[PDB]
Amino acid sequence: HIVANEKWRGSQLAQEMQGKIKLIFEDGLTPDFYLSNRCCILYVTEADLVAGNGYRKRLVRVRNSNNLKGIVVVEKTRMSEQYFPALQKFTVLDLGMVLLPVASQMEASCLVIQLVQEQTKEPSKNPLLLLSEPSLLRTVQQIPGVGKVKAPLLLQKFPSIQQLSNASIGELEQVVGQAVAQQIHAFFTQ
Amino acid sequence: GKGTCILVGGHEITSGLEVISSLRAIHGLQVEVCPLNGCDYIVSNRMVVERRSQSEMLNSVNKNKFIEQIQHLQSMFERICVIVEKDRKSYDSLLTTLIGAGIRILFSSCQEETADLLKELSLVEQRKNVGIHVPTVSEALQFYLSIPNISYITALNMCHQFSSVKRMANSSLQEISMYAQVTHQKAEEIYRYIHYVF
Repeated sequence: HIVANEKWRGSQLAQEMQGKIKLIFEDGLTPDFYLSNRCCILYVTEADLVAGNGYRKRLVRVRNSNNLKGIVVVEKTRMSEQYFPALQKFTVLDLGMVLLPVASQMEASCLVIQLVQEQTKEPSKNPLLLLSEPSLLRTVQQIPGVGKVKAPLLLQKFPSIQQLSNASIGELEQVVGQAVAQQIHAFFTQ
Repeated sequence: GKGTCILVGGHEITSGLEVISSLRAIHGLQVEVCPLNGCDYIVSNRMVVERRSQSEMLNSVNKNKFIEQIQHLQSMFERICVIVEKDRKSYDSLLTTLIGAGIRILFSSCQEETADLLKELSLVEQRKNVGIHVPTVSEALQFYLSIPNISYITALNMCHQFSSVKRMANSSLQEISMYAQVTHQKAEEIYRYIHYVF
């Protein structure tokens, strides 16, 4: 159901996923998991938060790939806590990826499950994935000095904000007159 | 690193005073408190940042309110970032919809660390030439603010960069995109707004 790295055979991660997601174990691949042919997961252990380069070059490789969209998941514990701000500066700010703190790899199980559910389910299934005339009247009402009654009368003679903008004081005199007519032309000019 | 501008919502003076204070006094950047009715920090043209506590995010009764706020922000901003800050489990679904929507998420341990995060977001956006620097003052602002889906900073650099609201109204989609500092499709939307005939 999703492609994993041989590194993960028989592990706690895989044990908790086994039931809800089927796993295909592949050898040598750069990520730890592939969600799709355009998205993947890079897992970072508490262990290799030791100022070592065990994960860094893997993340950079994924960034170089023209289509591949990487999302990094990390074990955040009392010991690795101090090293997290630098990981986050590198991944999210320098590299432009997603970083996900996780306590146990038992927590990462639930996370990867819901991460797959999100990916497999149809587009616009998540809420985050039309001209209004009332707004246009509100916008014209913001030009001094016209209120709720003068606004629609202006739009009647000049059907758009464009036409209202290049409207002569003469033509404005007819519909509103005197100071109000000059007050609209003064707003648009300079 | 310093001099860079940043917009802060008034509600943040009570909510995150140490953040604003650390931004100004430690990292020495030009912070401006503004009336941004629906958001916390404007860190560049195009990017808004939103801070929320780990308790708030775990309390999944403002789960749907939060999502609706992200939707409102999506209309006005090309890039959206949320900082989950530690305070002084079923919500993994919230995080995945955010990620899936291409919304960047940061994690902070304190208000001081959150300020460092905002500083660093500012520099990245400054390096990308989408930096915020502009006067942030002129009262044709309100007219630009009445246009739906227009961020406070968009409206701001519409007042600046356009000689007249008259010439703004007669500008081709190419130059409104560049002078208003907005997207290629966003320039078409406000064009259809100014040019809408009854």
